[PDB]
Amino acid sequence: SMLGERRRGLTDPEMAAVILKALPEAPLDGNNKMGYFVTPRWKRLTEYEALTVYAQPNADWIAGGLDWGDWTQKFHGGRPSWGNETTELRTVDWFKHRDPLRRWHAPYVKDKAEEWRYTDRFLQGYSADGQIRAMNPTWRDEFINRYWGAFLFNEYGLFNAHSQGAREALSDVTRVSLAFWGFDKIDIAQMIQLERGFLAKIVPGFDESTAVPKAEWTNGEVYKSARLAVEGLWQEVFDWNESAFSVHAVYDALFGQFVRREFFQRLAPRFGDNLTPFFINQAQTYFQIAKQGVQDLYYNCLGDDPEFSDYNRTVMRNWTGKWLEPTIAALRDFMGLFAKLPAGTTDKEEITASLYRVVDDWIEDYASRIDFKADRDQIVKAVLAGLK
Amino acid sequence: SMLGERRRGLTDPEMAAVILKALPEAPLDGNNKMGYFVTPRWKRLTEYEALTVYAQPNADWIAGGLDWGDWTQKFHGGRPSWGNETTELRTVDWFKHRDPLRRWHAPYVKDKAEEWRYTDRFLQGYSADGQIRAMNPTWRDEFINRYWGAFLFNEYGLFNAHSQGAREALSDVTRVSLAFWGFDKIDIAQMIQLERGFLAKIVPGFDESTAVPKAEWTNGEVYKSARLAVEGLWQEVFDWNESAFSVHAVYDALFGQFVRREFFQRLAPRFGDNLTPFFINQAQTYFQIAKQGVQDLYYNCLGDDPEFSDYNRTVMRNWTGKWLEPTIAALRDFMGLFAKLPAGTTDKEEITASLYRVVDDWIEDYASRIDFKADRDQIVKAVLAGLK
Amino acid sequence: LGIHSNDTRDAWVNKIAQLNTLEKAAEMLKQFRMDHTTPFRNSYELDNDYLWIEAKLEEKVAVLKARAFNEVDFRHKTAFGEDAKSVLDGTVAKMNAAKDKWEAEKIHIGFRQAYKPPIMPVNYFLDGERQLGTRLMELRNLNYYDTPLEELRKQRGVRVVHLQSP
Amino acid sequence: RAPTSVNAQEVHRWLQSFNWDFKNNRTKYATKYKMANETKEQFKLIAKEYARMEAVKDERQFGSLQDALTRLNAGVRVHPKWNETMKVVSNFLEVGEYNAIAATGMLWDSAQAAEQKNGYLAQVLDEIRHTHQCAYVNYYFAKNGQDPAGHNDARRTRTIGPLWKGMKRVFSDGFISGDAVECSLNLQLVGEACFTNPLIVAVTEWAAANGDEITPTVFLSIETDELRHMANGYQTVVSIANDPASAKYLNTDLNNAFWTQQKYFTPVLGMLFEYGSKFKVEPWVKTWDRWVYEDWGGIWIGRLGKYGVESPRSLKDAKQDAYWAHHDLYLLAYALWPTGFFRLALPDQEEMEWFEANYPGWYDHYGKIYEEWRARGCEDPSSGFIPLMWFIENNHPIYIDRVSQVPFCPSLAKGASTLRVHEYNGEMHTFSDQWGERMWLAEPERYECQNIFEQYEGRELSEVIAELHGLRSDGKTLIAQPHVRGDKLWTLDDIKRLNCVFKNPVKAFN
Amino acid sequence: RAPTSVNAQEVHRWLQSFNWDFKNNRTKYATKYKMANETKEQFKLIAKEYARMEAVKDERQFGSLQDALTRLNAGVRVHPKWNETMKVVSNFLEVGEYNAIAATGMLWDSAQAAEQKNGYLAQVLDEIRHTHQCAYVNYYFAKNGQDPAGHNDARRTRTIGPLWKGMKRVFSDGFISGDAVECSLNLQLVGEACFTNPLIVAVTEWAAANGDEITPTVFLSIETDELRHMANGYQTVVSIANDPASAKYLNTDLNNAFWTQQKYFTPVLGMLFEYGSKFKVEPWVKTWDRWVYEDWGGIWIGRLGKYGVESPRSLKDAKQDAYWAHHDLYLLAYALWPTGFFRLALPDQEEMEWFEANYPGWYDHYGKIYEEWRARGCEDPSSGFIPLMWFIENNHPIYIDRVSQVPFCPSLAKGASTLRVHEYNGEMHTFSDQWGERMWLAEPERYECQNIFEQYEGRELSEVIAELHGLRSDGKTLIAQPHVRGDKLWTLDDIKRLNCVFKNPVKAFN
Ligand SMILES: Oc1ccc(Br)cc1
Ligand SMILES: Oc1ccc(Br)cc1
Ligand SMILES: [Fe+3]
Ligand SMILES: [Fe+3]
Ligand SMILES: [Fe+3]
Ligand SMILES: [Fe+3]
Repeated sequence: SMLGERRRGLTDPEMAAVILKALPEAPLDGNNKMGYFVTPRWKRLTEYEALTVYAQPNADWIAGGLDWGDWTQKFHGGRPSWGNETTELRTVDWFKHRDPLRRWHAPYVKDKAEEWRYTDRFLQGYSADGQIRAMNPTWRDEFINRYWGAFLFNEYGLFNAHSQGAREALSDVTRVSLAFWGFDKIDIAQMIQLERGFLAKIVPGFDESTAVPKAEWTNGEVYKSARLAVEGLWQEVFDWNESAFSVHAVYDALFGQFVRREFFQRLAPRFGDNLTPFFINQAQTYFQIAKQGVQDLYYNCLGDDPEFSDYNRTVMRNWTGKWLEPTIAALRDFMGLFAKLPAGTTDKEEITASLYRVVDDWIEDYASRIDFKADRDQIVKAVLAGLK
Repeated sequence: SMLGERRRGLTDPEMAAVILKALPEAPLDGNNKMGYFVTPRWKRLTEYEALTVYAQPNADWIAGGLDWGDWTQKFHGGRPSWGNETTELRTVDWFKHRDPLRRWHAPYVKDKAEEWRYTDRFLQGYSADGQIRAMNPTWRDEFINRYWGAFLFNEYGLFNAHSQGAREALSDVTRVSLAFWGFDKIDIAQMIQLERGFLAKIVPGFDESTAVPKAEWTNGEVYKSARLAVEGLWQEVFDWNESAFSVHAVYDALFGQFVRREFFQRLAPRFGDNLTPFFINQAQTYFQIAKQGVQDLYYNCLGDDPEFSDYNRTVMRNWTGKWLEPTIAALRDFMGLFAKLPAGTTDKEEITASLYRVVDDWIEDYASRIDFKADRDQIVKAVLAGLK
Repeated sequence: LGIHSNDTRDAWVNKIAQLNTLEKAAEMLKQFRMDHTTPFRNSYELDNDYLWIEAKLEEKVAVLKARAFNEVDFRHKTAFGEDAKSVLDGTVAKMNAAKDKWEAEKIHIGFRQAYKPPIMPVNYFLDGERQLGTRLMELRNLNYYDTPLEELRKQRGVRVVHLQSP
Repeated sequence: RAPTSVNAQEVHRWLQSFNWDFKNNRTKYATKYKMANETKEQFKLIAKEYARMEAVKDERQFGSLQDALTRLNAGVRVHPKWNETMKVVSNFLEVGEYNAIAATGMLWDSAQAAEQKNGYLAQVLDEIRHTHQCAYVNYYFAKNGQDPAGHNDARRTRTIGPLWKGMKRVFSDGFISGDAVECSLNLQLVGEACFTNPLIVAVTEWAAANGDEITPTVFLSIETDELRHMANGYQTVVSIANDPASAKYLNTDLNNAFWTQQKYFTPVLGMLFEYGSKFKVEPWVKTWDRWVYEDWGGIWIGRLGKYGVESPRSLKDAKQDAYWAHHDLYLLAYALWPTGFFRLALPDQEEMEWFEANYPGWYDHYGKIYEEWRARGCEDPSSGFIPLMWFIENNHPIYIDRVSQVPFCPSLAKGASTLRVHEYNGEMHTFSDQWGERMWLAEPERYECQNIFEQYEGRELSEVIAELHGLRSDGKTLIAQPHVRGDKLWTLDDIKRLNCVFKNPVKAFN
Repeated sequence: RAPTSVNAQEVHRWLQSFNWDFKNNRTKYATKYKMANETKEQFKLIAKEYARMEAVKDERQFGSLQDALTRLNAGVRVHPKWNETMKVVSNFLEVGEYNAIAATGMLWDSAQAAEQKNGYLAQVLDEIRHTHQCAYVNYYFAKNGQDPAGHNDARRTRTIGPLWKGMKRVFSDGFISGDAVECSLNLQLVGEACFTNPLIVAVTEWAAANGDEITPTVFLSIETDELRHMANGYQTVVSIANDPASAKYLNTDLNNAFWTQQKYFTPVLGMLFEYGSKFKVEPWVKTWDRWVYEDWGGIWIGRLGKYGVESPRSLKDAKQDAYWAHHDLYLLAYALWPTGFFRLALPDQEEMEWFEANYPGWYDHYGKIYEEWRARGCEDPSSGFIPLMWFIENNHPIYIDRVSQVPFCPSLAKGASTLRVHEYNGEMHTFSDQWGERMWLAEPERYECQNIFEQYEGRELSEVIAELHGLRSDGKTLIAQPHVRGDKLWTLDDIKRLNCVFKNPVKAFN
């Protein structure tokens, strides 16, 4: 029927009359602010905090918890649902963390959705504008379809590296950020593939298969070292914090930033390739997005913890060193790629200037925060020892 | 009060029951499709068509109109609110046009908004990633600031060229497309200024004032003929179709495409500039979107009109010849910019090949559609004379 | 003076404050877990606070072990000096050798009471946890319902105090 | 190396410099005014930011329409009379929005200062937005409402009736035909400022009171855009104040604009409000007095006095002719009900009381007329009676103002009872007031609109309705009805029985 | 140069090949099963497309909430009982959605196939969206409702009451602690397939009945994401169906999963529906039978029969204990009202008639008790009577199942009355059924959850409330109440004056 058969309390005369009669003259409490008991990180409490902080049911025996008592059901053996036992780091409150971008699910998928929609429009514009014509065939078929492509498994690996954290994080605010950090990473891996899939439609013989880029990753020598570092961060570390830290405040900051920025973002143009850059632009926007969160958790919160400041820095300094070497190594093996570049593409003066950038930025944004005194010259020197 | 003073017919028991009592048992007509009488361009009528076609109250004496009678109030002298007399082109129905992207207002601002928010996200990541560091200082201060900066006036002039069509277009579908082609042009001009404004923030000493770019536009040589063409298209053309057609199917299709794609986008990369290409990607996406609309209106509807095909092609050919000369002059003077670049940037062969790309695309996408006989080597030869 | 803040809790905070030796603290933790955690605790006298106490002890042990160990040790050596990888691989052996769920059960619970971080490093701990737990489950979920409740109660060794079923 | 970006205002600071000088840089439209070369705009916007703030409004609007409102079946739970009102209100407004697109395009061309061009530009896009929003209301009511007919095809069925003609005057041709400034007065300084802005809010009130939550969702969104349009109309006055010609022409153009807008909206809006609703909000008379006199004639106009602006000289008459105008018109609207694209209803007992209470003497005049038509069976298909017949029998001819297009019956109207009939170069012309008459006498060539009687002369009523598709999807039942009930709907054949033939009332004059 | 692009499916085609082999490439969590490394996922999604489809939904949802619903004052025109009910439904479900995040994370870590990981990942993000959605419901009712207390601080005030403990068991710990596959069955194979999915639609039904249009706007949006979680649970079974351990362990973890979930939801949900509303939608017994038996136990489980899955052996036992469970539970919930974070109401006359009509024998048991308590003044603050006193006076101990945390009263219950009490190593343990007892016997270390009587033992009632912030803004009035009217609200003082001290009921056996 036109009116339907289901009567609704908001519009049905009979039912609404009864409801309206039961209503009090005024709200039974003037405090209409949900999450009012939360300690604001900024001026006034934000929607982000209200909808997120304390969603995790931790009891007081987990720094910050507001509940009490043990869990109702545990693992065979007695292992707690969540416990202080899943990470070396200690804190006065696990709910202190705050994503500087204040990202809860809605704003997050809104931003990524815009990017997805624009991306589409862009590819349709690129293909129609024939901008492919000014693209170097070698770079296209060898450096983008093999070396760039293979790099996707690097990101994919860093992605999976977040699985344990997604399960073990000790707070909502930290769990949401971790989830987003890993989700952006797989996004990049899928974007690296998206391009190869695009090129496949505009370039007659281009093969989209991952066979070639995968082999370069699995058995190649350019990334070999890098892959070993990934496998370690992903499947050898059982500490959610160590994994997040080492991956974002060490590996990806050094190796990742170089490979993406100081290599393809700086050379793809030189071969008449504005396409690939369209995507690295996203990966770098994402990277910089994740970095603000990584900084707020490990430094503002943990590193400067009013009770375990020194303890945490010690552990993070320890972790820094632990993975700084495999990172250096990962780089060294990568340097062997420049040799495959046509003569004149670039020289050692540049490669040195770029490396020092990645390293200096690394020291400026991460190292100095935990007092991990590092030698810029030695590092560059060490990696540089990988050139032809 | 908690419930408010105003009573609403949808929720107020007494008022709603009065409403419900007067309701018929079912709809008084089963045809619930607004615009059902509109001839669909595609399989099924689109929301874009339903909400747009026939919004313009044209009488039958303006091809395709459904109303009858003269206008209620005309201009002193007798000029009609809208009339056939405002353009040389003729057709069997001014409402046949269809924006292939089916853009009505909501979809239009939705996409532009996504582009806006992502742009802001991109810049913040660009500055935070410190990519400006590797950009050639000369390209930055000379070519982006002055020359790319001067081009904003070109795009701005083209935006303004649409002002009369916004007022005179003989149908809603044409008016909406024209308005959007025009709006996208001022947006680009503003994005050019936004980049200059952005550079002023992350580059000490960079002056965002428009004084220099403007002086380059009003008194320089590089853009002299371009300015003369824009001034004419905008202010010496009173025919809304000659304006739109000549701007998009002639001037911007040749000069615009060359400057944006064959100069700035092609060369920016060689100077470590990924910033300008970001905005040019937007400009080119907009250009390709506009082209689809320009082709439907002038080629699919007017150029192929069942009754006025020959006539319309004769006129558009006339217009192509009229504006092709000033457009070649604009390209010719622009060739002067190549001499100003650092030695070894590009050579005569590259310049020529890039001109042929722009001229060849124009032939295929525009000239050939109305049987205009274009000699590609003759166009290129005339332009090359501008090389110092 | 109750749920989150009470006399007994304050008493233990002052008792951990007097701990200034990785050895002494690592010991008090081990002994604390034996006295008040898991179904095999020595008594339930601190049942409402042991979870909070145990953590306040882990913190003291964690801080010390950090200022007492070195890069390599903090990552591979327990607070007792033992070699992490050693124990892990050893305990897994006993487990894979366990005769039945009753044996497996004790080894797993026991493993936790002794090696729960800050004692053993987190990385090895949770790795065993995935291995130990896997075996414990396999033995337990095998023919889960065959044993009647009357008998099961006997196997568990519980003292039945009351039963009613209409 | 800190995260940085750039906003609209930062780019807008230099937008005024975008325009440059050259001999032919001038407006392409005729005008007596010269808009100041350095005029500025109130809102520092750029295309990107404009798009964003509008998109955000659209999300909420369509969000509410597609979800909650649809789930509440809000498209149906509206009073029948109001479902009909919105067919006219929404589609008629749609054209004002639409012509405002062209109107502001013309202003953006008139403006020489980049900032004043950009202000108008922003309205050009808002007007397209508003056209699509109005279309959407008709679109939504057609898809989910109790009677889609009319809502689904107003863009062509509107052409059958006489009320549409007047609408195209004040909200179509009045917005784009004439001196750009004159068009600006009709649209902004008078149209929006005096009628539409207060109108939009008023409609949401009347709508809400009659169960319509669709119109408020859309119209409240439209209203948030009107801040910029008020600034446009205001800067138009400022950009010409320092021009010698402004002192000579401004007040004359303003007066004509005022009368134009008022002449049509006074009777039509009030008619739609009081006769197109079940639940009343406020008597049109007090609503009008506040809008026209207080809020506009005093507050709004007073502010612009410094620029040479004065109070409209025809204001006195506008007020004098206001009180009964809308009642005068509904008599004609119902009498000619077969020429609409909506269903009308006779006032019910409860309503007649309301009318008498708020307009003493309403019963002795209109009340009795409606009661008689009811007795004649104006509501029943078998009666063979149509109100128009009553006007013929009682020698009460209905004329059409050559200028405003507003239908009027001088011998029966309680408002203006004036009539002026002239012959000029072989054609007869009928006027209803001294202002419209002056307009035609001085500007004959601007007002040649042929009226329905002129175009329908000698035509049988059913033939015209059929030719212009004034029928429902069954191909026989008329879209328009003399009552709003669910049964006994007149068909095309019920009108052909009648055998009514149109005649030009002015042909009687010798 | 034709316009070209690439869609999700085209990129997903190569997703599976994203993961590569190597030594330590295995899950980090204890499990008895071996998930296939060739397992595929149903939906070929990539991060970007996922975000788009979810964003489109948010737009609708939030648009309705911020616009039309707010303008309609939808946050207020809801029945008092339902406003209270949503405090529990939304916040309780919130924690379920929240632990689901960790669960699917653990699941994502379990899968070895790239596609299986990707599927779980999509849920990881969904659960995050659901956590925030449920949070938004309480956020909205707090901001615009008739009573914010509870809606505004449930994340901490829920810790006072006993009903929350059971929720954590089925929607927190049950979701993440134990064999990954066991957690999956609790979450997707049972919880979501048997309860949540049907539940969320049901909730929106009861909400609309009681004037709540907010919850439908949000929950129906959550519902659109369920088809994807259904697929994950189904695929979890598929990925281990070939493994030998499956035929040896699956059915056991499943039955345990079934009993765990139904044990809580059977009584709790029915209670929330029938006792937390004014207008009823359908008798809970009819609903339960349909959900549990037909849909799940029949159609859903039936399709998994080809993979070794069989009907939970504890099924017939569940239906037996079900009939009166929710009725039995509300008695305890109301008797312990001061420990909640919401206001409870006693059945009115219409409701008592409804209850008896659908549950013959209801009045003689529950009906009489409520009328007895009310006559004694359980609603009036000056009576000095809290129903828990009535239980003590008539020696009707209330115990907490050591496993499910569900409160039960063997001596008064009309449903299950079995009670098993054991002592082991100095601690007493109370059990309400044979299944839960076995779980504890075999896995003593998995269930050591302290109950409210143990933690609150010796403490005076008002001390606990105040300590845990069970107060409203004025620092005096209780959040919890024994009636839903606006006057005569109980204060901390009204509770202190009674001098109620908690006792551990198990000690009576010493
Ligand atoms: O409901 C109505 C529709 C149109 C007119 Br005219 C009047 C009232
Ligand atoms: O409205 C209600 C709120 C909580 C419970 Br428990 C029951 C009913
Ligand atoms: Fe408007
Ligand atoms: Fe406007
Ligand atoms: Fe969910
Ligand atoms: Fe789910």
